[PDB]
Parts: sequence; C-alpha cells; structure tokens
Amino acid sequence: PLMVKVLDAVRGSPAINVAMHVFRKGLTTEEEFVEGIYKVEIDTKSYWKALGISPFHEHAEVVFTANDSGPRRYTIAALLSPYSYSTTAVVT
Amino acid sequence: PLMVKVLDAVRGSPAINVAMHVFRKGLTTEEEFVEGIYKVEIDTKSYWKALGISPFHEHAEVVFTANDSGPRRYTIAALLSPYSYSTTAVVT
Amino acid sequence: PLMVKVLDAVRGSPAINVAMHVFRKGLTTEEEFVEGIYKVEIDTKSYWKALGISPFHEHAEVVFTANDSGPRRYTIAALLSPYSYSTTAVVT
Amino acid sequence: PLMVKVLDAVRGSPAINVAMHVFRKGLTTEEEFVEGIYKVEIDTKSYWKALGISPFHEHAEVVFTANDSGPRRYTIAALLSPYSYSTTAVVT
Amino acid sequence: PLMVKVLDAVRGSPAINVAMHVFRKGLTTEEEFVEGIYKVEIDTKSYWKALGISPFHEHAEVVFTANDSGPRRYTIAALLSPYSYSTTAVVT
Amino acid sequence: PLMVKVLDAVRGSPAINVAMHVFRKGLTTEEEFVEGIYKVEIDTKSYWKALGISPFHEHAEVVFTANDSGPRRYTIAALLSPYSYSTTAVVT
Amino acid sequence: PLMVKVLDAVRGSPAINVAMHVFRKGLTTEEEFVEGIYKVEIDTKSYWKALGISPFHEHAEVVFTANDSGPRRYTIAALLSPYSYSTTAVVT
Amino acid sequence: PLMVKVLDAVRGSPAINVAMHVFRKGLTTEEEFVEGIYKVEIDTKSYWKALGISPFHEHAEVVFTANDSGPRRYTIAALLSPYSYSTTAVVT
Amino acid sequence: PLMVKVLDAVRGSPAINVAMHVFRKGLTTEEEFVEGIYKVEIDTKSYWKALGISPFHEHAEVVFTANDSGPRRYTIAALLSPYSYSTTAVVT
Amino acid sequence: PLMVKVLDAVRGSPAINVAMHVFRKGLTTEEEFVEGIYKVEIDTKSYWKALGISPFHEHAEVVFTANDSGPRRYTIAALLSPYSYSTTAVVT
Amino acid sequence: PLMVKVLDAVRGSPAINVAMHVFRKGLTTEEEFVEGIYKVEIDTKSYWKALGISPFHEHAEVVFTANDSGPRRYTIAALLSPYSYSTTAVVT
Amino acid sequence: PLMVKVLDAVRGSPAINVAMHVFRKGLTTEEEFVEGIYKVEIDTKSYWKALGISPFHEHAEVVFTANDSGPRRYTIAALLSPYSYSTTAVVT
Amino acid sequence: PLMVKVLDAVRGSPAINVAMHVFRKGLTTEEEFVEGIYKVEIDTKSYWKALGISPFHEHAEVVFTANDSGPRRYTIAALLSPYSYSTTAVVT
Amino acid sequence: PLMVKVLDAVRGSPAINVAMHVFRKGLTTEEEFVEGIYKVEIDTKSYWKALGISPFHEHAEVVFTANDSGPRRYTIAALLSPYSYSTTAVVT
Repeated sequence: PLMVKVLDAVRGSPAINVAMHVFRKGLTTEEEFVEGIYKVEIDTKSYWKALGISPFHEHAEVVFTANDSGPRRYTIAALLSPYSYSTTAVVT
Repeated sequence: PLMVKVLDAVRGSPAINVAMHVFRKGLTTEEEFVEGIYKVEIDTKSYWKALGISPFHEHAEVVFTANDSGPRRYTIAALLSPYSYSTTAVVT
Repeated sequence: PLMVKVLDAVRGSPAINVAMHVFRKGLTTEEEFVEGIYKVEIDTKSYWKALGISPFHEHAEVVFTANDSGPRRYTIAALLSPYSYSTTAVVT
Repeated sequence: PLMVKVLDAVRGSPAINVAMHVFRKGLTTEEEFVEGIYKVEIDTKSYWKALGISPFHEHAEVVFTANDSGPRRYTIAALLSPYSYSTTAVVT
Repeated sequence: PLMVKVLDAVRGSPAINVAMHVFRKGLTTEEEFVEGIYKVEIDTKSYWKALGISPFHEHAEVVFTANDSGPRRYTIAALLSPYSYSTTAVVT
Repeated sequence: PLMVKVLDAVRGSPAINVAMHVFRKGLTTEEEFVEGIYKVEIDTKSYWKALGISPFHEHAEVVFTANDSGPRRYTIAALLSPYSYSTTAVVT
Repeated sequence: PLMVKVLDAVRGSPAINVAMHVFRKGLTTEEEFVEGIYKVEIDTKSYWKALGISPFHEHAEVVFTANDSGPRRYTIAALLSPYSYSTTAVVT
Repeated sequence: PLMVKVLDAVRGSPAINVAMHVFRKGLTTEEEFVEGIYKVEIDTKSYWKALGISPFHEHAEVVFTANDSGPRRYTIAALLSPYSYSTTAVVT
Repeated sequence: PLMVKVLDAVRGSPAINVAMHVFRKGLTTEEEFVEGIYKVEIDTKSYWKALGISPFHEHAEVVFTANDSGPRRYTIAALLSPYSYSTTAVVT
Repeated sequence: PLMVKVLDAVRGSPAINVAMHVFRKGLTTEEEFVEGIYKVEIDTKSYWKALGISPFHEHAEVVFTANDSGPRRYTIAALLSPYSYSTTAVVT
Repeated sequence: PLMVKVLDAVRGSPAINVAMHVFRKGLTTEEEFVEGIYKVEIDTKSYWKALGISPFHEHAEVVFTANDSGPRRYTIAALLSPYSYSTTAVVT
Repeated sequence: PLMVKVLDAVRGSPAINVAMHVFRKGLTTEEEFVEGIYKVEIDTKSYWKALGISPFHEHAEVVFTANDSGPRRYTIAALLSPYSYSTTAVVT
Repeated sequence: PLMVKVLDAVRGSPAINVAMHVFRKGLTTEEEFVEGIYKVEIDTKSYWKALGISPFHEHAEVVFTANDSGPRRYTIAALLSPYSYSTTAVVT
Repeated sequence: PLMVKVLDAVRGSPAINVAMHVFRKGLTTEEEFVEGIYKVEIDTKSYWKALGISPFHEHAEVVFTANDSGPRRYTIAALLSPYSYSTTAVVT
C-alpha cells in the first residue's frame, strides 16, 4: 500500500526544485555511465583516459603535458538555488 | 496500490522545476551512457579517451599536449534556479 | 492500482518545468548513448576519442596538441530556471 | 488500473514546459544514439572520433591539432526557462 | 485501464510546450540515431568521425588540424522558453 | 503500508530544493559511474587516468607534467542555496 | 507500517534544502563510483590515477611533475546554505 | 725507367693464363661496378636489392619469399685451370 | 729504374696462371664494386640488400622468408688449378 | 732502383699460380667493395643486409626466416691447387 | 736499391702457388671490404646484417629464426694444396 | 739497400705455397674488412649483426632463434697442404 | 743493409708452406678486421653481435635461443700440413 | 746490417711449415681484430656479444639460452703437422 504525498497544496509563490522517484520491484570491457537528476558542470575537464583490458601493454612510451594558465575568473551566483522575492546581481 | 500526489493544488505563481519517475517492475566492449533528467554543461571538455580492449597494445608512442590559456570569464547567474518575483541581473 | 497526480489544479500563473515518466512492467563493440529529459550544453568539447576493440594496436604513434586561448566571456543567466514576475537582464 | 492526471485544470496564464511518457509492458559494431525530450546544444563540438573494432590497428601515425582562439562571447539568457509576466533583456 | 489527463481545462492564455508519449506493450556495423521531441542545436560541430569495423587498419597516417578563431558572439535569449505577458529583447 | 508526506501544505513563498526517492524491493574490467540528485562541478579536473587490467604492463615509460598557473579568481556565491526575500550580490 | 512526515505544514517563507530517501527492503577489476544527493566541487583535481590489476608491472619508469602556482583567490560565500531574509554580498 | 718482362721465351707447349696491367701516373646516389680481368660466375643469384637514398621511406610493407629446392647437381671440372698433356673427363 | 722479370724463359710445357699489375704514381650514397683478376663464383646468392641513406625510415614492415632445400650436389674438381700431364676425372 | 725477378727460368713443366703486384708512390653513405687476385666462391649466401644511415628508423617491424634443409653434398677436389703429373679423381 | 728474387730458376716440375706484392712509398657510414690474394669460400653464410648509423632506432621489433638441418656432407680434398706426382682421390 | 731472396734455385719438384710482401715507407660509423693472402672458409656462418651507432636505441624487442641440426659430416683432407709424391684419398 | 735469404736452394721435392713479410718504415664507431696469411675456418659460427655506441639503449627486451644438436662428424686430416712421400687416408 | 738466413740449403724432402716476418721501424668505440700467420679453427662458436659504449643501458631484459646436445665426433689427426715419409690414417 505504497503512498507518497509531496507538496500536496501550495498557497503562495515558492521556488521549488523537486526531484524524486519511487521504486517497487571471454574478454570483456565496459564503461557504464548512468547520470542523475540534476547536474551543473562548468569547465569540467577530463584530459586523458585509457580504459580497457591491457592498454599500452608493451613498450608504451607516453609523454603527457598539461600546462594551465590564463586568468579564469568564475564570478558565479545562484547555482541550483531556486530563490523567491530575492535580488541576485553580478557586477563588474 | 501505488499512489503519488505531488503539488496537488497550487494557488499562487510558483517557479517550480519538477522531475520524477515512478518505477514498478567472446571479446566484447561497450560504452553505455544513459543520461538523467536535468543537466547544464558549460565548457565541458573531454580531451582524450582511448576506450576498448587492448588499445595501444604494442610500441604505442603517444605524445599529448594540452596548453590552456586565455582569460575565460564565466559570469554566470541563476542556473537551475527557478525564481519568483525576483530580479536577476548581470552587468559588465 | 498505480496513480500519479501532479499539479492537479493551478490557480495563478506559475513558471513550471515538469518532467516525468512512470514505468510499469564473437568480437563486438557498442556505443549506446541514451539521452534524458532536459539538457543545456554550451561549448561542450570532446576533442579526441578512440573507441572499439584494439585500436592503435601496434606501433601507433599519436601526437596530440590542443592549445586553448582567446577570452571566452560566458555571461549567462537563467538557464533551466523558469521564473515568474521577475526581471532577468544581461548588460555589457 | 494505471492513471495519470497532470495539470488537470489551469485558471490563469502559466508558462509550462511539460514532458512525459508513461510506459507499461561474428564481428559486429554498433552506435546507437537515442535522444530524449528537450535539448539545447550551442557550439557543441566533437572534433575527432574513431569508433569500431580495431581501427588504426597497425602502424597508425595520427597527428592531431586543435587550436582554439577568438573571443567567443556567449551572452545568453532564458534557456529552457518558460517565464510569465517577466522581462528578459539582453543589451550590448 | 490506462488513463492520462493533462491540462484538461485551461481558462487563460498560458504559453505551454507539451510533449508526451504513452506506450503499452558475420561482420556487421550499424549507426542508429533516433531523435527526441523538442530540439535546438546551434553551431553544433562534429569535425571528424571514422565509424565501422577496422577503419584505418594498417599504416594509416592521419593528420588532423582544426584551428578555431573569429569572435563568435552568441547573443541568445528565450530558447525553449514559452513565455507569457513578457518582454524579450535583444539589443546591440 | 508505506507512506511519505513531505511539505504537505505550504502557505507562503519558500525557496525549497527537494530531492527524494523511496525504494521498496574470464578477464573483466568495469567502470560504473552512477550519479546522484544534485551536483555543481566547477573547474573539476581529472588529468590522467589509466583504468583496466594490467595497463602499462612492461617497460612503460611515462612522463607526466602538469604546470598550473594563471590567477583564477572564483568569486562565487549562492551555490545550491535556495534563498528567500534575500539579496545576493557580486561586485568587482 | 512505515511512515515518514517531514515538514508537513509550513506557514512562512523558509529556505530549506530537503534531501531524503527512504529504503524499505578469473581476473577482475572494477571502479564503482556512486554519488550522493548534494555536491559542490570547485577546482577539484585528481592528477594521476592508475587503478587496475598489475599496472606498470615491469621496468615501469614514471616521471611525475606537478608544479602549482598562480594566485588563485577563491572568494566564496553561501555554499549549500539556503538563507532567508538575509544579505549575501561579495565585493572586490 | 720502368720495365716488365714476362715469359720472354717459351720453348715448349705451356697452358698459360696471363693477365696484367702496368699503370704509371645536393642529393646524389651512385652504383659503380667496375669488373676485373677473369671471372666465371655460375648460378649467381642476387634476388633483391633496394639501392638509393631513402627507399621505402614510409609505411613500406615488404613481403619477401625465396623458396629454393630441386636437386641442382653441379658436376664441374677445370675452371680457370689451363692444363697441359692432361685428361679432363666428366661422366654420368 | 723499375724492372720486373717473370718467367723470362720456359723450356717445357708448364700450366701457368699468371696475374700481375705494377703501379707507380649534401646527401650522397655510393656503391663502388671494383673486381679483381681471377674469380670463380658458383651458386653465389645475395638474397636481400637495402643500401642507401635512411631506407625503410618509418613504419617499415618487412617480412622475409628464404627456405632452402633440394639436394644440391656440387661435384667439383680443378678450379683455378692449372695442371700438367695430369688426369682430372669426375664420374657418377 | 726497384727490381723483381720471379721464376726467371723454368726448365720443366711446373703448375704455377702466380699473382703479384708492385706498387711505388653532409650526410653520406658508401659501400666500397674492392676485390683481389684469386677467388673461388661456392654456395656463398648473404641473405639479408640493411646498409646506410638510419635504415628502419622508426616502428620497423621485420620478420626474418631462413630455413635451410636438403642434403647438399659438396664433393670437391683440387681448388686453387695447380698440380703436376698427378691424378685427381671424383667418383660417385 | 730494392730487389726481390723468388724462384729464380726451376729445373723440374714443381706445383707452386706464388703470391706477392712489394710496396714502396656530418653523418657518415662506410663499409670498406678489400679482398686479398687467395680465397676459397664454400657454404659461407652471413644471414643477417644491420650496418649504418642508428638502424632500428625506435620500437624496432625484430623476429629472427634460422633453422639449419639436412645432412650436408662436405667430402673435400686438396684445397689450396698444389701437389706434384701425387694421387688425390674422392670416392663414395 | 733492401734485398729479399726466396727459393733462388729449385732443382726438383717441390709443392710450395709462397706468400710474401715487402713494405718500405660529426657522427660516423665504419666497417673496414681487409683480407689477407690465403683463406679457406667452409660452412662459415655469421647469423646476426647490428653494427652501427645507436642501433635498436629504444623499445627494441628482438627475438632470435637459431636451431642447428642435421648430421653434417665434414670429411676433409689436405687443406692448405701442398704435398709431393703423396697419396691423398677420401673414401665412403 | 737489410737482407733476407730463405730456402736459397732446394735439391729435392719438399712440401713447403712459406709465408713471410718484411717491413721497413664527435661520436664514432669502427670495426677493423684485418686478416692474416693462412687461415682454415670450418663450421665457424658467430651467432649474435651488437657492435656500436649505445645499442639497445632503453627498454631493450632481447630473447636469444640457440639449440645445437645433430651429430656433426668432423673426420678431418692434414690441415695446413704440407706432407711429402706420405699417405693420407680417410675412410668410413 | 740486418741479415736473416733460414733453411739456406735443403738436400732431401722435408715437410716444413715456415712463417716469418722481419720488422725494422668524443665518444668512440672500436673493435680491432688483426689475425696472425697460421690458424685452424673448427667448430668455433661465439654465441653472444655486445661490444660498444653503454649497450643495454636501461631496463634491458635479456633472456639467453644455449642448449648443446648431439654427438659431435671430432676424429681428427695431423693438424698443423707437416709430416714426411709417414702414414696418417683415420678409419671408422
């Protein structure tokens, strides 16, 4: 007799971010990547990746180089932040 | 007797972001990538990726180079943020 | 006796972003990419990707180079953010 | 006895983005790409991609080069953001 | 006894974006690409792609070069954002 | 006789971030990456990764170099912080 | 006879971040990475990682170098901090 | 006052093999082959020869195969052997 | 006052093999082959020869195979052997 | 006052093999091969020869195979052996 | 006042093998091979020879195999052996 | 006042083997091979030779294999042995 | 006043082997091989030889195998042995 | 006033083996091999040899194996042994 009641009545003007779910029940490589409900990626970097069985097995000569420079100003505000009657401002 | 009641009545002007889902139930490589409900990717980078069984198996000579520069100003506001009666501003 | 009631009555002028779904019940390579409900990709980059069984198996000589420069100003506001009675402004 | 009731009555002028779906039930390569409901891609880039069984198997000599420059100003507002009675403005 | 009731009555002038679906139940390469419901791609780029079984199998010498420059100003507003009684403006 | 009642009635204008989910029930490599409900990644970096059985097994000569410079000013505010009647400001 | 009642009635304007979930019940490598409910990663770095069985097994000569410099000013405020009637300000 | 006197007088019937000589005094490839005085080549073989600057410079894939069989009976006698009053015989 | 006197007088029938000589005094490849006075080559073989500057410089994949079989009976007699009053015989 | 007197007078029938000489006085590859006076080569073999500057410089994959079989009976007699009044015989 | 007198007078029938001579006086590879006076090579073999500056410089993978079998009966007599009044015989 | 007198007079039938001589006076590789006067090589073998500057410099993987079998009966007699009035015999 | 007198007079039939000579006077690799007067090589073997500066400098993996079997019966007699009035015999 | 008198007169039939000579006078590798007057090598073996500067400098993994079997009957007689009036016999 499952039952879920969220936010059954709302008099007013909220700022809601609702997420949910109700559940009721030889050689091989694999990359499973299952994502979620909310996500905010900014400037994500995944430079190098070698995935599998026996990569670079013999005599592999790998030269990696990742120089990072440059003034990266992330002036951020109100991420995943539902607001009400509020004043979000970004100035420069 | 499953039952889900979300936001059954809303008097007013809310800023909602609803997401849900109710459930009731030889050699091989594989890349499964199943996505979610909400997503905001900005400047995501995945430079290099070797996926499979035995890549670069023998004598692989890999030279990688990722120089990153340049002033990247991310002046961001109100991501995944449903707002009400509010004032979001970005100035420069 | 499954039952879902979302937002059954709405007196007013909201800003809603609803997403849902109710469910009731030899050599080989594969790239499955199943997407979701919402998505906002901006300047996404996937430079290099070698996917499969035994790529670059022998004597592979790979020279990679990714220089990144240039002032990329992302002046962003109100992504996936349904708003009501509000004032979103971007100025330069 | 499945049943879904979303937004059964709406007195007013809302800005809704509804998406749903109710469910009730030798050598080989494959690229399945199933898309979803909503999507907003801007300046997406997928430079290089080698997909299959044994690409570049022998003596492969690959020289990659991706220089990125140039001031790319993304002045964006109100993506996937149904708004009501609001004022969205972009100035330069 | 499936049943779906969305937006059964609407007194007013809403800006709706409704999408739904209800469902009730030797060598080989393949590229399946099944698309979604609402979509907005802008400046999407997929420069290179080699898909199949054993491409570039032997002695493949591949020289890639992607220089990107030029000030690309994306001044965007109201994507997938049904609005009501609102004022969307873009100035330069 | 499961039962969940969250936020059953809301008189007022709250700034809520709700997330929930109720549950009721030879050689091999694998990378499972299942994501959560909320996430805000900014400037995440995963430079190098070698995942699988016996990578770099013999005589592997790997030279890594990651120089990091450049004044990165992250001037951030109100991440995953739903606020009400408030004033969030970022100035430079 | 499970039962959960959170925030059953809210008269007022609260900034709450409610995240909950009720539960009621040969060679091999594996990387499981299951994520949680909330997360805010900023400038996370995972430079080098070599998970697997017998990586670098013989004669591996690895030279690593990670120089870190550059004045990174993280001027941050109000992370995962839902506030009400407050005043969050960042100035430079 | 050079002077050479060979075999100045010969009373008799000699079998002579006389040979003499008295002497008194950018990119480029070259094969000089100056021969001498006497020579008896039999079944000489020079199967393969790549002569020059940078032959087979790149990706050259050369498959060579020289099977040698067959009963080659060289029943030889009196090569470069001037005889006198003698009896040379070859029988089978 | 050079002077050479060989075999100045010969009473009789000799079997002579006389040979004499009196002397009195950018990129580039070269094969000089100057021969001698007497020579008897039989079944000489020079199967494979790469001569020059930088042959097979890159990725050269050379498969060589020289099987040698077959009863080769060299029944030889009196090579470069001037004889007199003698009896040279070869029988089978 | 150089003087050379060999075999000045020969009464009789000798089997002589006389040989004499009196003497009185950027990138580059080279194969000089100067031969002499007498030579008897039989079944000489020079299977493989890479001569020059930087042959097989990179990634060279060379597979060599020289199987030698077959009864090779060299029944030889009187090589470079001037004989007199003698009896040289080869029987089978 | 040089002077050489060899075999000035020969009464009789000798088997002589006379040899003599009187003397009176950037990147680069080179193979000089100067031969002498007498030589009898039989079944000489020089299977493999890499000659030059930096052959096989990088990643060279060389597989050599020289199986030698087969009854090789060298029944030889009187090599470089001038004989007189003698009896040289080879029987089988 | 140099003077050389060898074998000035020979009454009789000798078997001589005379050999004599009177004398009176950047990167680089080189193979000088100067030969002498007499030589009898039989079944000489020089299987493998890497002669030069930095051959096989990096990651060279060399597999050598020289199996030797087969009854090789060298039944030899009278090599470089000038004989007189003698009886040289080889029987099988 | 040099002077050499060898074998000035020979009454008889000697078996002589005379060999005499009168004398009166950046990176680099080199193989000088100057030979002598007499030489009898039989079944000489020089299997492997890496001659030069820094061969096999890095990560060289060399597998050598030499199996030597097979009844080799060297039934030899009278090498470099000039004989007179003698009887040399080889029987099987 | 140098003077050498060897064997000035020989009445008889001697088996002599005479050998004489009268004398009266940056990085680098080198193999000088000067030979003598007489030499009889039989079944000489020089299996493995790395002569040079810094061979196998780093991580060299060398596996050597020399199995020696096979009856090798060296039934030899009269090497470098000039004999007179004698009887040399080899029987099997």
